[PDB]
Amino acid sequence: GAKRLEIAQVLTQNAELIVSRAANRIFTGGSPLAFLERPEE
Amino acid sequence: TVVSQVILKADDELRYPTTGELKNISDFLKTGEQRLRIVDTLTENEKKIVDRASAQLWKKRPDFIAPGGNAAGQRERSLCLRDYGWYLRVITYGILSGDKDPIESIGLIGVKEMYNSLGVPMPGMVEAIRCLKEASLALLDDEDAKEAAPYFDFIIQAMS
Amino acid sequence: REIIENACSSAATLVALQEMRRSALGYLQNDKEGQEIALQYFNVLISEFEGATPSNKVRQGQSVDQQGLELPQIYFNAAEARQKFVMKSGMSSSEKLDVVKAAYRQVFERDITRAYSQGISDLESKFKNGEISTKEFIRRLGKS
Amino acid sequence: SIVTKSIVNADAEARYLSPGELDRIKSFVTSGERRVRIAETMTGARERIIKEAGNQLFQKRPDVVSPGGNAYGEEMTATCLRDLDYYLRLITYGIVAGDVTPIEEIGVVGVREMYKSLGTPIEAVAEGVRAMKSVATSLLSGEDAAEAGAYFDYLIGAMS
Amino acid sequence: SIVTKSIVNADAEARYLSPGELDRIKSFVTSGERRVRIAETMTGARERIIKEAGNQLFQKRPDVVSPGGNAYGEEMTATCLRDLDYYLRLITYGIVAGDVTPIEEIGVVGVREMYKSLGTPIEAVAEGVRAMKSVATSLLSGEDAAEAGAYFDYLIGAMS
Amino acid sequence: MQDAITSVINSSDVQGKYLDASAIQKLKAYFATGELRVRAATTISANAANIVKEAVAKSLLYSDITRPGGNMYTTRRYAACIRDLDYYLRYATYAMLAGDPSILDERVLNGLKETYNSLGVPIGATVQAIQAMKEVTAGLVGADAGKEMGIYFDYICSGLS
Amino acid sequence: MQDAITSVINSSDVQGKYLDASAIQKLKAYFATGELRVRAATTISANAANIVKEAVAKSLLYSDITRPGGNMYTTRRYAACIRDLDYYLRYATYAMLAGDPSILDERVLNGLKETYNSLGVPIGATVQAIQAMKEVTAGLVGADAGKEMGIYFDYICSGLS
Amino acid sequence: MQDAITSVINSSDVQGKYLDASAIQKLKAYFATGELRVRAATTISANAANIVKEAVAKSLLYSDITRPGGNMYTTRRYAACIRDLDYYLRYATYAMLAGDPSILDERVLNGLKETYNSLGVPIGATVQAIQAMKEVTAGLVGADAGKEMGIYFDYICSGLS
Amino acid sequence: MQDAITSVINSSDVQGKYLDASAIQKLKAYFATGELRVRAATTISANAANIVKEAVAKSLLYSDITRPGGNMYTTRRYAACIRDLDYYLRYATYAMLAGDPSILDERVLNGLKETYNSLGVPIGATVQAIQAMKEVTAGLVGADAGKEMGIYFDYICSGLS
Amino acid sequence: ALVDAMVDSTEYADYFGEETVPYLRGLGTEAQECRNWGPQIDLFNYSA
Amino acid sequence: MRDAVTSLIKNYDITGRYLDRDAIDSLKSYFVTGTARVQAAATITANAAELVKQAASQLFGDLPELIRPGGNAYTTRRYAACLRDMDYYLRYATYALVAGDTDVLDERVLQGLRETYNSLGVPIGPTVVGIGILKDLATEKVQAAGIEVGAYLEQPFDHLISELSETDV
Amino acid sequence: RSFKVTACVPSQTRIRTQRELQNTYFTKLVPYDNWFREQQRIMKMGGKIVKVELATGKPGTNTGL
Ligand SMILES: *[C@H](C)[C@H]1/C(=C/c2[nH]c(/C=C3N=C(/C=C4\NC(=O)C(CC)=C4C)C(C)=C\3CCC(=O)O)c(CCC(=O)O)c2C)NC(=O)[C@@H]1C
Ligand SMILES: *[C@H](C)[C@H]1/C(=C/c2[nH]c(/C=C3N=C(/C=C4\NC(=O)C(CC)=C4C)C(C)=C\3CCC(=O)O)c(CCC(=O)O)c2C)NC(=O)[C@@H]1C
Ligand SMILES: *[C@H](C)[C@H]1/C(=C/c2[nH]c(/C=C3N=C(/C=C4\NC(=O)C(CC)=C4C)C(C)=C\3CCC(=O)O)c(CCC(=O)O)c2C)NC(=O)[C@@H]1C
Ligand SMILES: *[C@H](C)[C@H]1/C(=C/c2[nH]c(/C=C3N=C(/C=C4\NC(=O)C(CC)=C4C)C(C)=C\3CCC(=O)O)c(CCC(=O)O)c2C)NC(=O)[C@@H]1C
Ligand SMILES: CCC1=C(C)/C(=C/C2=NC(=C\c3[nH]c(/C=C4\NC(=O)[C@H](C)[C@H]4CC)c(C)c3CCC(=O)O)/C(CCC(=O)O)=C2C)NC1=O
Ligand SMILES: CCC1=C(C)/C(=C/C2=NC(=C\c3[nH]c(/C=C4\NC(=O)[C@H](C)[C@H]4CC)c(C)c3CCC(=O)O)/C(CCC(=O)O)=C2C)NC1=O
Ligand SMILES: CCC1=C(C)/C(=C/C2=NC(=C\c3[nH]c(/C=C4\NC(=O)[C@H](C)[C@H]4CC)c(C)c3CCC(=O)O)/C(CCC(=O)O)=C2C)NC1=O
Ligand SMILES: CCC1=C(C)/C(=C/C2=NC(=C\c3[nH]c(/C=C4\NC(=O)[C@H](C)[C@H]4CC)c(C)c3CCC(=O)O)/C(CCC(=O)O)=C2C)NC1=O
Ligand SMILES: CCC1=C(C)/C(=C/C2=NC(=C\c3[nH]c(/C=C4\NC(=O)[C@H](C)[C@H]4CC)c(C)c3CCC(=O)O)/C(CCC(=O)O)=C2C)NC1=O
Ligand SMILES: CCC1=C(C)/C(=C/C2=NC(=C\c3[nH]c(/C=C4\NC(=O)[C@H](C)[C@H]4CC)c(C)c3CCC(=O)O)/C(CCC(=O)O)=C2C)NC1=O
Repeated sequence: GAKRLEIAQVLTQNAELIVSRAANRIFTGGSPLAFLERPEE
Repeated sequence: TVVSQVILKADDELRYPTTGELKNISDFLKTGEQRLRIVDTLTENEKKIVDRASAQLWKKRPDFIAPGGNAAGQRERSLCLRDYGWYLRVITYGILSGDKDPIESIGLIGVKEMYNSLGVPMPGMVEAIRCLKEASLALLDDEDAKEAAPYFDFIIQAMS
Repeated sequence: REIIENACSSAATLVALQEMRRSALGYLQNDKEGQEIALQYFNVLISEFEGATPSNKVRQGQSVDQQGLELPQIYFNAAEARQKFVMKSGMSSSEKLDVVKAAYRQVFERDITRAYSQGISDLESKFKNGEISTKEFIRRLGKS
Repeated sequence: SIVTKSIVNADAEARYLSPGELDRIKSFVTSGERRVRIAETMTGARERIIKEAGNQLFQKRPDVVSPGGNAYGEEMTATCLRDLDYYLRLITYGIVAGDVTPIEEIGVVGVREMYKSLGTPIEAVAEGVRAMKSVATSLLSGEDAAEAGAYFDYLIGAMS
Repeated sequence: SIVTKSIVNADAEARYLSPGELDRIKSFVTSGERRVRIAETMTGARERIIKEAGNQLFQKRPDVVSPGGNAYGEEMTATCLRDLDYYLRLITYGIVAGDVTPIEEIGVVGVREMYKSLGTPIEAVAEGVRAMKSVATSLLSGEDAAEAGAYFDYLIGAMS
Repeated sequence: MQDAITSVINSSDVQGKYLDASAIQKLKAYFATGELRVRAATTISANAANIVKEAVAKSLLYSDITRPGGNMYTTRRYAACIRDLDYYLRYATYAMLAGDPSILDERVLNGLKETYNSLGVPIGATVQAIQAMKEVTAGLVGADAGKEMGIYFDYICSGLS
Repeated sequence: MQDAITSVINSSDVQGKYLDASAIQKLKAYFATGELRVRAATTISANAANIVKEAVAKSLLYSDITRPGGNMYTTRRYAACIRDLDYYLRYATYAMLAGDPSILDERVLNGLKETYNSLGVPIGATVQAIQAMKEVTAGLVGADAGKEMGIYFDYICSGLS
Repeated sequence: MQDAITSVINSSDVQGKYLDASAIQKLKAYFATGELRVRAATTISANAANIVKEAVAKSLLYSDITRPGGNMYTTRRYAACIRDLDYYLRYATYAMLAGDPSILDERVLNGLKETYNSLGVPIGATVQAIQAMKEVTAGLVGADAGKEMGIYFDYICSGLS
Repeated sequence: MQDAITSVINSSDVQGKYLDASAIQKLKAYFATGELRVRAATTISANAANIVKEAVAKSLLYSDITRPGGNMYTTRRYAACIRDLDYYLRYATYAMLAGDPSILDERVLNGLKETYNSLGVPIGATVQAIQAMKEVTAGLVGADAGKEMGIYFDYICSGLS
Repeated sequence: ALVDAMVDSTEYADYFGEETVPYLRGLGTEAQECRNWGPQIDLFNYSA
Repeated sequence: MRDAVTSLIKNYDITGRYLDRDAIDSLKSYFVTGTARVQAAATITANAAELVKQAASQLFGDLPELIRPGGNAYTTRRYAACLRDMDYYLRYATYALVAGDTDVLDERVLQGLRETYNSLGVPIGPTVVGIGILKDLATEKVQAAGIEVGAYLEQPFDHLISELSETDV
Repeated sequence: RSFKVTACVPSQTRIRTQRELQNTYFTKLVPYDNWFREQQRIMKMGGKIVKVELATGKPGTNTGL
């Protein structure tokens, strides 16, 4: 579980970048991550 | 048919079939020659139907014929053209029986997941039967179109 | 996938989730140990989206007045399953004993062999033989 | 009714209303005007049926009327015509409903335990309703007396 | 074994084995060489410790070697050391197996009623195995004593 | 359970072909005799305590069997024997309503031949009671439908013997 | 039932002696091959709805058995022959982690010899189905595990003969 | 039923965001205190007879509840009142390992007010019996996880009275 | 509510008849004992703190129902218990004076068996109290009127048990 | 007769069948009715 | 369960009377609409598996306060359970449409439904909107099917609204 | 009185309800009083009774269960 938290502790701060890697291959006309309605603090 | 609905309905209650279903049995058995006007006009007009619906499917949704699809090869398309007349066979079992008991236990119980065992997806094959209904009901006469239309209509609900 | 088949593209989801997987395991190149953990876990996300839906499991009222119902296969798969203790013939004795533990636990609401030190022992011997079935072992317990 | 029995069977399998029971119900409801002008004539002649089958019973079963039998005395044989008044009244509910679930829930399911607890012979009622059938078939026309006479013939099978 | 409990838990659930519980087999076989070395150091050291801890039970229970005791004479005490040495294979059987049930299916299912026959008390045979687990933990290291000793105080609790 | 409608569905489905002319000549024969079979199933159910009485009062009462010594002496044997003869008649009418003896193959003739020799039940007397119950039923329903039960009454007697 | 760990425990128990030097080398062979089997069983997980697909496509499809008159023609009978094939894969990985044929003599084989003849299932296509399942997973999980996977695959088809 | 994992996930999931750094610090504390209490859970499960024998002797023996007129006077009630105390020991292992006392409230504390009042057992004697187990579970475990036991352990006796 | 005259009116009112010669001797048996019951009540009320004193002295005092492990023990529950025994005696004066137990069945026996299980006081001691009250009373009043007072004592004891 | 009329029912043998133990069928294991939603889980408790 | 015929039976059975003139004309009023009842029930089940899919996408596009993580339709564990729990309201509305009255709805679906949803946290609120979207989306396929429509086929549905939803006024 | 029976009872609902299939062709003693309700139950599922043999009971008594 100490290793399993470290996998989440690499993915949680990298999740905002990883959708911009993901959505940029399936979407063309607009820079999509800005269209993401992220949950606010 | 109506008779296997009644015997399997009167066995576990251990009682003879009462008059509420014996009037219902006799009312079906006077309508055979009315139902036999529908069953042969599906029969000898089979091959007129079977590709008029098959051209109707791929002009509506061409992905099963698109490369990477399902019937992109001819050995799958020869299978898929066969399954229309297989479905035209078992629907005509239902119009003869006047009920669901042949159309259940041949080609409907479990098809939602055993197309998923194969490659063919579910809701495109729902569109195949729905275009097969209008390919048959245009050939049927109008006053007996409304009798055979719920038997095609059940296959749309049970597959989707 | 068969929910979003009308609106979204099914082909666009597979290529998006695959490169979501491949770019995520590229971030795990340093640890060398959890990268094969998430490769097992992202492959569940790819392979479960490969298939279509399973059908809805359906209960049926064998009484005519009790209504039949329906349940999604999803909703049964998420909840925990009750441990169904099937007893067949030539199984081993410790695995034979926790069945006749649970048969007392089902009928008498608690393990009255463990808690009250009592229970008819001739009936278990016909049970552990494979002589009577598990339907009969309930019924001869119910008339005791 | 039949409409309850078609729903309740289709509810147990947890499907929609089949093309089978869509046409049992539609054939029932287009015979709905025919059965009420059967069932009115039973209620329109209820004082004649009870008087004629009361005349027809007691000559067939003189052990009942003779003293020491159950219906003996002018208050007790007035109740046996009232005991048959209910069963004629129930049959008109069964003709309207198209089944015998009005007969079953009201006049069948505890009969032999009740008539043993009252002292009457149970099969002597089964002659009387059979004698009640023989004046009811003389009321109606021929094609309707097979329909309404079956509801009488169900009630004989509940008794004996 | 610890495979066998995890196999039949998946079958009684009718569930496939989830990869959150496949680690218990992977962590087993990494320690499977380590667990054999516990049985390796209880192999050559078995031949001393059984004769010692028989005397420690005689100090705790002097009524055993008393005249009128259950082990009186030579051969009543000679098999009682041998009745204790039956259990010493069983704890080493459970180290390599890794779990409870090879001790259970051999020794502890009928132990409450078989010693009830021949008169040796359960509250006498227990603390000789407590005398066993004291000297068996002396030859082990710190990590080896906590793992191998965990099978003992199960059986102490399974006696009492 | 196979109706004569569903029997020629299944014999056409094992070949995978549509309904031919000679298959339809089984249906249109069966659709012709629909009103006859429904008239018979009413009047049996109105007489099903009397068909079971006049069969045993003709063939089995005052015999060896009702006398002390064999198989219907006690009352619990008599209650079990009238339970069978009621159940044979109730299962014969389904094959009259279906037009196929597959009810009798599935629900009656499965364990019955084995359990009668295993109980010491005389087959030769209970093959006669159903044989005695035929001409009661052929008189009670009319001989047009009386020649209809004779296939399915003696399908029991072909199986039970 | 008996694990290959416990089978040497049970055989040494009826030998009555200690875990001797011959008992170590059989137990060390399971523990040296233990990490293969968990690596084998963790990838039947992600392909459990996939190995059943092409094995049906290798030995069962495009044949007489799916034709009318074939035994899995109707889709009720098609659904059971993927259900009864899904259980034969899941129970065979239980033999993989046990390292025995004995999990499968009695969970699986105890009634299959008589049920398939009673239901009219031809055994001669089922043996071709499991042998189709043997070839596909050895090219899926690797050659060394597929050698070990094919052993208990051979116990269930020869056990079905 | 629920878990400390389910308490940190569903608190993040109905917010819809990812894992908070304060939500990590619950789980970073949770996985650290495993081996300090998994080894405690073996020692608790082994000495379950010695705990219950001691704890019924510290608070319940030689009193009016044992003597006639009390509720442990017959041996049928005395055997139950050991296993009714044994389940609270066993369910305290569950809330220790899950890290959350929500296994108790709807599985062991749900009908606990109903069965105890319908038999009329003194609830004030149970809490005195249960709080006697807090002393004996500390010496078998230690002062570090005796604190970790007693949080989940006093959740039983809080809901009783 | 009603007494021996009102009931025999209400027995003869709902028949619709007048007072016949079959109901006047029900009144004449009441009026013959009319002078007997009024002397019976006037020695009850003069001794009513001593009949309740001597009743508990044979059953409840110096037992262990007034022990600290007991129901009676707090003096709130003592003074209720004398008063809950006062209301059994005072209404038993009334029904003897009325000649009919109907006043007992309205107010004393209203819900008294279902209050006592809801409170937890024992019923088996209460029948021991009133049957100790019966033997004190019949010695004080007289063996004639102690017989008719013993009926209305035991009519409460029939309702409690 | 009551245990004979329930264990031999077709409600029994469809679900449990022949060689398995009866298990109580709570929420999630199959679909549950809405008519008796209240006193079914109350019956499934140990305070039943 | 209890037809409009059989409700009129024990409206007349408990008073012990025969079928009078009011019985013969109220029952004929049911039978003249019976052709319009059955053909409306066919076309309701024409695309009934589609009719729940068009309604709930029109529901959740109208109340997003049930998609984003709030009230319980969040995962497909909830959403496919929501489409099933929607589909009972369509399927039982077919039965009472044929049966005349709403007594099939009274003791199959309505009883316990205030107590099932409260035990789960399912809101009763948008369920009324879910039948209210099925209120008019059932009338469209009756209208496009040429069936006349009216109180019959637009009543079963608000008996699932006026008796399920709690009374405010 | 009780007698053993070999019977193979397929379910015809395990395609729908998706349950764990238990493997039939069993042998069990059914008692004499409870058998014909259980025998009719084999006919409702359409299972085929293979062999019925009287285990204990001595067929032909008038008293003695
Ligand atoms: C298409 C390329 C993209 C896409 C679009 C999309 N999805 C929906 C609807 C839903 N999406 C979900 C999503 C999930 N449910 C889950 O359980 C999980 C795992 C945690 C996910 C990601 C659900 C439940 C719905 C239905 C409810 C809803 O309306 O949101 C729509 C709307 C469809 C419609 O109009 O009816 C669209 C357009 N989905 C993808 O996967 C692509 C990224
Ligand atoms: C009757 C005139 C003859 C006769 C009858 C008899 N039968 C039994 C016992 C049984 N009968 C059955 C019958 C059936 N099982 C079925 O599934 C069907 C198809 C619907 C039938 C007809 C069974 C199962 C039994 C055994 C179980 C039971 O308790 O009944 C008896 C009782 C024998 C005894 O010793 O008690 C009798 C007397 N026997 C005769 O003598 C007549 C020839
Ligand atoms: C004496 C013949 C044997 C013996 C006895 C022994 N008993 C105890 C402790 C208790 N004994 C009881 C007894 C009963 N409870 C019941 O419900 C019944 C039936 C009505 C009986 C007989 C109880 C409740 C206890 C616990 C103490 C208490 O009463 O509160 C001990 C002491 C053990 C201890 O731990 O203190 C002993 C020694 N032992 C023998 O050697 C004799 C064979
Ligand atoms: C979806 C549009 C709405 C919604 C649905 C929702 N329902 C459930 C769970 C259940 N619904 C029922 C209802 C019935 N059962 C019946 O038998 C009948 C009569 C025929 C009805 C009306 C039941 C019993 C359940 C419980 C599960 C089961 O079926 O056994 C859920 C699941 C709750 C969860 O999160 O697990 C959901 C999501 N909820 C909404 O928000 C919409 C308004
Ligand atoms: C008796 C009831 C019953 C039927 C009818 C049935 C049909 C059936 N259809 C099949 C395949 C198929 N079915 C389709 C069909 C389609 N793809 C599309 O895009 C269209 C929507 C649809 C066109 C009609 C295709 C393309 C295949 C070949 C897939 C494959 O086998 O690889 C297969 C597997 C291989 C084969 O035999 O061809 C069967 C058994 N099975 C049954 O049990
Ligand atoms: C592992 C499974 C297993 C069990 C349970 C077992 C029990 C066992 N104990 C026995 C004897 C015995 N065992 C004892 C033992 C003792 N007397 C004492 O006071 C001591 C407390 C105690 C042992 C330290 C005695 C005295 C006998 C002889 C009994 C007699 O002959 O009266 C015997 C008969 C002789 C023999 O075959 O050893 C058996 C079978 N043997 C087994 O293989
Ligand atoms: C040892 C237990 C035993 C019983 C209970 C028994 C009853 C019994 N009574 C019978 C006939 C009969 N039993 C009666 C008796 C009566 N009817 C009346 O009205 C009289 C008041 C009443 C006397 C209680 C009559 C009249 C018959 C002939 C019925 C007929 O032939 O229609 C028969 C049919 C003939 C035969 O095969 O024996 C049996 C089996 N037999 C037995 O072996
Ligand atoms: C876990 C161990 C285990 C296994 C393997 C098992 C199998 C099993 N397969 C069965 C049926 C079946 N099996 C098949 C199988 C086939 N039909 C074909 O055409 C092919 C030749 C073949 C597969 C390649 C079919 C069609 C049925 C249904 C028979 C029927 O419904 O009539 C049945 C009868 C009841 C049922 O339908 O489920 C069992 C019990 N049960 C077990 O407990
Ligand atoms: C899993 C959740 C759960 C638990 C734990 C549970 C316990 C439980 N405790 C019970 C009884 C009991 N419990 C006690 C307990 C005690 N007596 C005392 O004086 C002590 C102070 C106290 C022990 C702490 C006694 C005496 C009985 C027996 C009452 C009787 O049966 O008459 C019974 C009564 C049924 C029977 O007679 O077997 C149950 C079901 N039920 C549950 O559903
Ligand atoms: C005539 C109409 C009438 C009735 C029926 C009546 C009944 C009556 N008896 C009561 C209590 C009581 N009843 C008893 C019972 C007894 N005393 C003992 O100690 C013995 C064990 C036992 C009788 C021998 C006790 C102890 C209480 C007080 C209970 C308590 O305060 O907890 C109470 C509860 C009152 C309270 O506790 O506050 C009522 C209402 N009062 C009335 O006016």
